[PDB]
Amino acid sequence: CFSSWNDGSEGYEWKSRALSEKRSLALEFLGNVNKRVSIHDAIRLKADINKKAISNVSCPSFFSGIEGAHLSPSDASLLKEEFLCDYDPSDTKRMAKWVNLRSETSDYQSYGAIPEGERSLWSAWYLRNIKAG
Amino acid sequence: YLLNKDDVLTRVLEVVKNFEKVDASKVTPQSHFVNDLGLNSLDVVEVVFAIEQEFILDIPDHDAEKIQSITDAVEYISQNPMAK
Amino acid sequence: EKLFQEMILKKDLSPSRRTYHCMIFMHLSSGEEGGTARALRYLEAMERAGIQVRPSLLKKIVRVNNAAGYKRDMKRRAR
Amino acid sequence: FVDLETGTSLYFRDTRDSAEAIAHAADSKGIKGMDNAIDLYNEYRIVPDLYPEGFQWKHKLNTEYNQWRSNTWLTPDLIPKEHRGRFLCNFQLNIV
Amino acid sequence: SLFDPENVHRLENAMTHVKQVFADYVHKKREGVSTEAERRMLANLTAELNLETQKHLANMFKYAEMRLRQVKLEERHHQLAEIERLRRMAQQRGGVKGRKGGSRKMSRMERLKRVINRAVGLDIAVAETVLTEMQAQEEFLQFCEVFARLTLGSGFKHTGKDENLSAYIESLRKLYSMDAATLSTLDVVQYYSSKEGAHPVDWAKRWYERALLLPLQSTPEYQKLLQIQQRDESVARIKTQKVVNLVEKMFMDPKDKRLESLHEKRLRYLAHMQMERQIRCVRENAKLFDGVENMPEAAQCRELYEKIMEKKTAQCNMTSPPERSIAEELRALHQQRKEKMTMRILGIIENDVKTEMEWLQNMEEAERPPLLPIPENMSYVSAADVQAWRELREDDERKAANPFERRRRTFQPELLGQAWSVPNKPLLFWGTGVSAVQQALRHVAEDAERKRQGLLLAPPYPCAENPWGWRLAKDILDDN
Amino acid sequence: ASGKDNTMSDDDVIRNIIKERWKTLEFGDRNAGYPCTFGDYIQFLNEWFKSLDEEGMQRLREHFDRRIRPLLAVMSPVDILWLEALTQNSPHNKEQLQRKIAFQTSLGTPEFFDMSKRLRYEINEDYKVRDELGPELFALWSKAPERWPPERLSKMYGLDFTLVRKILVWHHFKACYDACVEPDWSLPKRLFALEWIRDVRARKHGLFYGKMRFAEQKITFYSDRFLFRDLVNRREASYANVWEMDDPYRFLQTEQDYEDYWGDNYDV
Amino acid sequence: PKGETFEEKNEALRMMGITSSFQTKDLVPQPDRQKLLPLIRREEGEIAGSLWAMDGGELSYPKDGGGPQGWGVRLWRERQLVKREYQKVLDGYRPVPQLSTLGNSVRTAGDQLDIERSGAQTPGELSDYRNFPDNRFDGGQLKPESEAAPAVPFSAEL
Amino acid sequence: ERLAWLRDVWAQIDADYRSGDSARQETAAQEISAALRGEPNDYMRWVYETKRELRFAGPVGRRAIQEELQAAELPEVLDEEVNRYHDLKLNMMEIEREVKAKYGVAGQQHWAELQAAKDEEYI
Repeated sequence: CFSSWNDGSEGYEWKSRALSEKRSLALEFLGNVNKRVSIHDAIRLKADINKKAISNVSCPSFFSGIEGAHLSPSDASLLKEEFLCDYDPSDTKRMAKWVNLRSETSDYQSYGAIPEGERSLWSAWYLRNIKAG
Repeated sequence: YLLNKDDVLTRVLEVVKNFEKVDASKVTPQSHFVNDLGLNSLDVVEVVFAIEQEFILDIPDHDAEKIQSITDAVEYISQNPMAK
Repeated sequence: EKLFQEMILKKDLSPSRRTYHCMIFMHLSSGEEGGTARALRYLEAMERAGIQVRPSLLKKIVRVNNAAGYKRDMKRRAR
Repeated sequence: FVDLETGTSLYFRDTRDSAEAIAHAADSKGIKGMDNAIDLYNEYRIVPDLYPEGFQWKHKLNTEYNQWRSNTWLTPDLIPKEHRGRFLCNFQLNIV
Repeated sequence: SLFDPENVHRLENAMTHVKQVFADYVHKKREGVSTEAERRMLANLTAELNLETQKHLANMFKYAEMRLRQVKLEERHHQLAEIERLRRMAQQRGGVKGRKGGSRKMSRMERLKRVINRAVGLDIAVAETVLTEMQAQEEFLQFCEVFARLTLGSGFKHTGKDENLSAYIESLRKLYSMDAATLSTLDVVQYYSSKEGAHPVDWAKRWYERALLLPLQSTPEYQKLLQIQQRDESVARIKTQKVVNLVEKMFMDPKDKRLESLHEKRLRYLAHMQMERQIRCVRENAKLFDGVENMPEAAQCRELYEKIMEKKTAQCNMTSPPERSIAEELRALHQQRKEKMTMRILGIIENDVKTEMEWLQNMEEAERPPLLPIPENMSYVSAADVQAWRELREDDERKAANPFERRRRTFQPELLGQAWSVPNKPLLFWGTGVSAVQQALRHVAEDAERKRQGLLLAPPYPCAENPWGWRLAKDILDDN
Repeated sequence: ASGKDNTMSDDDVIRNIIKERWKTLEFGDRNAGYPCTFGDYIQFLNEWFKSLDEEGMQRLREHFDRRIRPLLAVMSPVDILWLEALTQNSPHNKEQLQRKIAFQTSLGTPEFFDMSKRLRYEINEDYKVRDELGPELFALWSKAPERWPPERLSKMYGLDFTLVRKILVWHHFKACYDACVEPDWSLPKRLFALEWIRDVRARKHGLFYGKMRFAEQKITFYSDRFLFRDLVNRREASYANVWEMDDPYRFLQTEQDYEDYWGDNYDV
Repeated sequence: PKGETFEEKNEALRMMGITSSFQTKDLVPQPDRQKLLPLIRREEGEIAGSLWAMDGGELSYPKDGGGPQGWGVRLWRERQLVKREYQKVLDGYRPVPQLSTLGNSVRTAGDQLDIERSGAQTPGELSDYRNFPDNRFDGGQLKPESEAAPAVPFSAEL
Repeated sequence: ERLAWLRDVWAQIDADYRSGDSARQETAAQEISAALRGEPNDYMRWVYETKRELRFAGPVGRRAIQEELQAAELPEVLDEEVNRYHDLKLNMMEIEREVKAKYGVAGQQHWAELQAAKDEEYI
């Protein structure tokens, strides 16, 4: 909820899940030998089926999508921006900082990011992006 | 339709020549397997299985008894029309 | 050589050390017969006119002659 | 398993402490200590620290990942203040 | 207020929670097991994020600098479009006044329209013209989409043979150099920055004309509607007392000889934005409406295939011939903008968790065993293959002779070190194996004397006599 | 799947199915669904290496150097143990290796494994210098050596002087050894003549030797201008490299004198 | 004499009945450009060994017994030299190496799927494939570099 | 050149410290207190991170970063500064305090599991 988004021991039922998924992804990328297999015909087909299976999933929209049919400077700015600017390329990239695209995947997808000194199972390298604020 | 007998003879000449028991010099276009080439009767059954792999058609068991030489072997394959 | 003797004889200009080095290394780098004998004439003209003869010039003369030995051998084998 | 640039000796003297250096390298190696080189003259090696002052980050330490391991006696206050962070060359110790 | 830069540490925690909620929802949606509770949790989180975004709209209008820059750019573009529309309307009104002075009703209508535009604080004529342009562009795109769906049975596939960015730039340069007959890069980028919202149509028109092989500038009516839409759319002491803006003095003049490369890069950026908007809208038309092309009726496909055959026959014939209520609606518009903003947020989070679940499942997809090969007939080289590949074998021998043609042989397989050659004899199965049976007869005679005498082999367990433990495979048919 | 391989030739589908069938090879029981065992593969390797000649062993070592040697130079020995556990395919051996933390943590990273591509490219580049440019250099030197000397080939191809001469010697000796012909021993005496006189010495067993920096204790030619002019005039009147076709070797008018001079008595 | 240039060389080889594989100097292997291979040849030794082998005895390979002359120490020192070169790669002194088959086969299978669907040669192309999802084609194929244009700020007009 | 760039930076801090606004003088006092205590700036960390990102990106991303930051007054930073920043080991105590502040008792359980893995790898 709104109160469960701040820090300080609130929202424990999902904070422990996110800290377990950060741990299980680090142990699977480092300590699981059976993941370093070159891909074959079964992996190329069934992940392509898994590629289409996630794309067939449609998000359930809320009731917000339903509709029916001397001004101030702040009120006229919203009406002028909606009619003259239907597509804004500057605003869709401001959302990319908030959503933080490839949050838990780009830490293992980047080139030369992980040092060899923190390539152990006890190492704490997936918690460097944690900011208390 | 039917393959000519010159090509079927040259096909079956190379099949018998690759057998390990017989020699490549003693095989003639008119020859017998047991008498001339010196083969056991189990190897004569092994001869017709090589013809079943060279020519992909299935030779029946009654027609396999009727072939005992190379002159009837090239004649029987030339009679069969399902060969490609 | 035409511009060199037109500078020396007509315009009475004293050539510098660099343009003497250029006429030395041009005859040294050319594989024709007598280029060394003309580069030594330019060396004599540097010596008797007060132009400085540096040791780097001598080492570069030896190095450029040993490098242009290939061009000399090509022009000798072509005959 | 020597390094030919940093792991060799300057002097001719055989101090005959090679087995002690091999035992100390076996005690100092861990999960990744088998990968790096072995220095038989590491007990006499003095590598000067080139970073006495700089940016001191809060989230990061003052040492680096690829750091040469110190000795049992080697402390950073041996080099004095006027020579600290100045020597670009590693030194080797010889006892008179 | 959440989207301010002060509560970003709360924001990433909220995004993490929404990501966990969507990761449960997509998982229970692809498995089909009680997705109603995940939908209710997502609705509660969407309501909380909608309240946070309703506060954060004002919080980012007051705090965020990029929102203020986008608002200033949108206001400048709207003022430029309103100035162009007002100049065109003033020219039309001056022509109507010079043609006839008795225009009192037209002057009253123009005054009423100006009063309505001043009350609405926007130019209604330019907005209605842009809406008509978007409507005709959408109708043309839907017509071309159903035409490419029914005629050839295909959709939109962006390939490498399409019109690239540089050719699009040169084509726009040739178009506007035929329009104004003398131009520079500065006027082109000024016109493209002044338009700034017009949906371009020429790149998709060329991409459909390369697929249909028919001219589209005169044959449909939507193209002529877009064309007529583009036709009707297109002292000293006082300045000394006027204060000079120091911010304008820090920028160079637009007619400067150091700014040509920046104008070229801006032209490349604007053409890339136009091509990207065309690719996005045609991909949206192929995503929402081309899914019905696979489920289309047989009559609409067959009659259009007959029409495509008739068009091919016509092309062959052409080749033969050649040879109290304002505030309520304002609150409704503000709520619509807020819910559009939070749905644009939720769609990006949905695509984020889609890519995250794809990359997380692609790790687990590696550990599964591969497929089983189907049983094929046995590998056999017949004598017809030997007699057919004889001349190629001789040519491969001649090419293996010389070093310059050694690697240019047509048949070169390779094992570890050796290169395979063309076989000169048929490789058969039934003729071989006559020595192994004799060796097995001698071995089974020796084994029978062994079992009658009671002898053991070399120790099959890895003892000191043989460090590699060499064990014969104990066969059930060879049990004794 | 249609979208990945829309249009490709027959050799492309042959290479693709060959790659996919090379990927799916495992070593288990012959009746359990696997094609062969590990020991059958070891027997195939042993009796395949037994049937090789010297040229076959040479091609085997060249295939080792081109492909397997950079991968062995990059990979850790724990990666070699992991690959051996993948060969033997025993679940007990794999699960006994999987409990060790040092086995799991010390596996190599692909960012370090990408150096094997550049090392493989450099080794295949040296083998392309040898096997591809080699016959062209040999043809250009063997048709007209006075038109294309080794220094001209070394300048116009930019490889090296000694590398070009070693390529020529290796190509002639490789053509002689593969045809069961005794090689022409005079060719290293003809391409490395100064090197044969300078370097090739008889060496005894239990002692170490040195090398003379100069042949004579002399005065330098930089000490006087006249000695310098004499050296420059003598280097003008000298070759840079002398071969069998030049004017000092023009007295060899008969091929019998050619074989007598360049064969077995060149040191005399 | 003629034959120094490549046109005269190719014409002379045409008169000799030889079509040369190297028409110009762009198709020259140029062993002076090598950086890792002379570094390996200087310190440890010849990594090939069987490059110059007449009859099978001029090959330089480590011994079969082991110890300091065996294969393990030689492969360890070669791996240390390649580690020095990779440390030079990480510090920006050397260019980024392309994707190897050994490197691709050890990666996460999702990265292998993205590489085989994108056709990326360098990992920088894979980073451009991931950080710009609107750049690729409809078959997942990577677009060339010239088809992307970044936003030019007005603050460069100061 | 770096001292000239630092003068150009601190001219803005001196302008905000003498402006008269409460927020500008407060942020300028925060910058002065962060500089006097020896604390390094976040801008240098961001510059090092974006320089390493510019180093390890492909040509589209490299052109995008170079076109975004061509007008932004970035200091000329050598690669050795980025290598000095990147190769520093991270502090365990600061990450521990950050995981106890950001997460609550779940952070305590996660740090207990991390110390369990540490003393497991010790054995």
